[PDB]
Amino acid sequence: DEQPEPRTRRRAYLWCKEFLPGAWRGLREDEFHISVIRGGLSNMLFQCSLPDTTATLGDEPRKVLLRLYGEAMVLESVMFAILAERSLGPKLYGIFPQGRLEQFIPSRRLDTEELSLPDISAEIAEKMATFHGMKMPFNKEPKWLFGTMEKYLKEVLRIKFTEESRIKKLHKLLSYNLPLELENLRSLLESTPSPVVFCHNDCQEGNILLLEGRENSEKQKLMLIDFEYSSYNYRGFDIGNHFCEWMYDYSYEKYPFFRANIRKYPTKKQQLHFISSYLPAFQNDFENLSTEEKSIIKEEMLLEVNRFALASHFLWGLWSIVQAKISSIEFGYMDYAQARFDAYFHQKRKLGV
Amino acid sequence: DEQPEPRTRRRAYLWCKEFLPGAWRGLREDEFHISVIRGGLSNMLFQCSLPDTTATLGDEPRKVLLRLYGEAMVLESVMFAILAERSLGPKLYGIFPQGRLEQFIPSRRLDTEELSLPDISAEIAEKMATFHGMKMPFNKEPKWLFGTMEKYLKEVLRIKFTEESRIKKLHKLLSYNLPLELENLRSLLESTPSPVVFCHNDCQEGNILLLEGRENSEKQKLMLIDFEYSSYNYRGFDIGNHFCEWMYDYSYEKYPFFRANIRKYPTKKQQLHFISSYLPAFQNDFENLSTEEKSIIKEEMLLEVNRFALASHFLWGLWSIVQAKISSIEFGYMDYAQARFDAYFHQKRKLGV
Ligand SMILES: CN(C)c1cc[n+](Cc2ccc(OCCOc3ccc(C[n+]4ccc(N(C)C)cc4)cc3)cc2)cc1
Ligand SMILES: CN(C)c1cc[n+](Cc2ccc(OCCOc3ccc(C[n+]4ccc(N(C)C)cc4)cc3)cc2)cc1
Repeated sequence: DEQPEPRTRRRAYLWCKEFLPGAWRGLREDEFHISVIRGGLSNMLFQCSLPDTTATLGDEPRKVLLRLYGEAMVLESVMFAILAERSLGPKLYGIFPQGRLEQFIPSRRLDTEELSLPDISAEIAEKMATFHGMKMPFNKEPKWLFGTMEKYLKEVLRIKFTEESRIKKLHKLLSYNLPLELENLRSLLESTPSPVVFCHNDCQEGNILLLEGRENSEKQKLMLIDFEYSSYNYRGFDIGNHFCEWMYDYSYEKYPFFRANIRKYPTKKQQLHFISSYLPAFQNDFENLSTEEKSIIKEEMLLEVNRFALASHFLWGLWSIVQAKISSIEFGYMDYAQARFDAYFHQKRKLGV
Repeated sequence: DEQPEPRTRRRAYLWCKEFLPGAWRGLREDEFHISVIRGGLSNMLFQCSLPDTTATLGDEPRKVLLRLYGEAMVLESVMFAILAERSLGPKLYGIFPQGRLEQFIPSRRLDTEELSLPDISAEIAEKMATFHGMKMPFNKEPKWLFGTMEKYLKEVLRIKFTEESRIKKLHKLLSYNLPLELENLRSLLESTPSPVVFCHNDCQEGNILLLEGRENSEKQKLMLIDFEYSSYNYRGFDIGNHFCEWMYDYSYEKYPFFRANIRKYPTKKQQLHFISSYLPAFQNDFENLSTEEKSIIKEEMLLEVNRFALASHFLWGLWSIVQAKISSIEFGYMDYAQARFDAYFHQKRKLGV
């Protein structure tokens, strides 16, 4: 168990002692347990717990997660609290300017290869449909997708890299005429109906918990977490983005720190499986429709999500160029951008668009 | 219906159109209805509605309340959202840097004279007991009461007024040796057990809605609102503060814009009525205790709340001196401070403390 810095141990102790009820309120510092889950300069994570020799007095948690950040803060905090109330996220035990105390959920993250297991995929779809029914106190105009793409496009155009390979790679990505391609994509998506729903916007394996002790259970073995990029957006984006994430493995241990495989995109059969779980979770009398009406709804959704998958590639390709300029994480951002653009044109070839 | 300024109408229209679903998303500006509920430079309130000629498409509200403000913002927003989720406050429809959109609750505020009606008092007690059971993600150390009193005491000591009557009045209030009196109060309250609960801290008639159409109902005719000063604090403060508010009427239409009457404090009989509704709402098997045990719990609570009532006087007396220095509202702050201190020493005489 990696121990935090002394300053961090002391602050964590104080936050626990003051924001948690019951035994925590009287806990001795020399009996406080803390270990690092994720280090870094931002969004550091720690597990904090009572000693085994201290009894619970009421319903207080014995262990919590501390997130340190290291207005978007109001929106994210409100969102987190609401999801907690609704039993769709970890409980919220404490909020303070430096961070928050969250329910500790014994789990691991999914690996990329697990996203295609039929029971896993079906549950993700159900979870996403549930998330998409959330009414949330946020702007409902679906400006997020193309607003963010336009923002990132204008930033990318102005980047001045100093390192040769990044200069070269950028020149290649910008050679596609990104302003025109963005508007070609806008025109396509303007003629692709997709309801506006509350989207996660990052439904990748690293944001999906496999709950400890539920690994052999039929259903209800996952939790979708890490909602910080959620917004009202087109349903098609969230689903298409998920499908895209089948192609990328971020656990690759050498440069560029990911692996990409175009052949791992879900087949239409796999997509139909996902869609067939999504739809009755999103409209519960769906099951009562005729076979033919279910069939047209599913076919329309296949086209919808595969078209919107293009926007996942375009948006996250542009994002990754911006990260190559601004990030402080070691990751092959330029190579990832090229993988996304390569997949964008591959999918465009496949769609006939 | 007082109309807002054109800029405000336009912003309100945009906030409604973008944060509310259904018919609002397509509403014409020339059919948007808005009127001012409360003006001012801070915390302005407006009612906003669909025209009667526009149909609801789903479950969207036809009318909302707009609050404009004109980190405490994170905490207050999180608190509001959580209370809304739990059905203890108005629903939260939109949050943005300038304000929020809230559920519109047809109602009026209570008048001071209504606080003593036995059914009203019993319901307030039930509502307060319910609020006091809230688990909330805020600091649980009860530093709020004396921390705030110390802050305000140090500020009051340093005030330099320029206007003669305020100079004179301040000299009189400070002549009591407020540092020593604060510590006398601390010593008394240190020997008065009172559980730490989530307190409203401002349970006055102006924060209690009488729900339209429930005015002749037995129960469930009120809503406690305006939670912005809530904090974990001693239960005794919230109850004692409420009792204090029986003495003050803030609707008096001439200077000093309140009336005070020491004889309107609840009698012990009235207090027992309030307590007898509070306790089974706060500990639901209370009713199953013996008569003698119920009797000792009630007697202990009478002493607890009447002692803590002293802290309502002291704290809000100090607050009102600070407002005489910093406020921009026309209100007889110095006279109100003197009324609170007069009541502090009256209650101390009555208690024998
Ligand atoms: C903003 N948003 C909602 C997005 C943005 C981007 N994407 C696509 C995307 C998703 C995950 C993603 O990276 C996931 C994290 O992967 C990491 C990989 C490596 C590292 C660092 N690293 C370097 C070296 C190393 N070794 C020593 C082996 C281990 C880890 C950190 C994170 C990158 C792009 C989706 C949504
Ligand atoms: C911070 N906190 C939780 C507190 C602070 C103080 N107190 C005690 C207190 C409560 C209410 C209170 O004032 C309530 C509002 O009363 C007003 C009265 C008059 C006005 C302004 N005014 C002036 C002139 C006028 N006429 C033209 C007749 C009408 C209104 C505004 C508000 C003053 C002290 C409790 C809790």
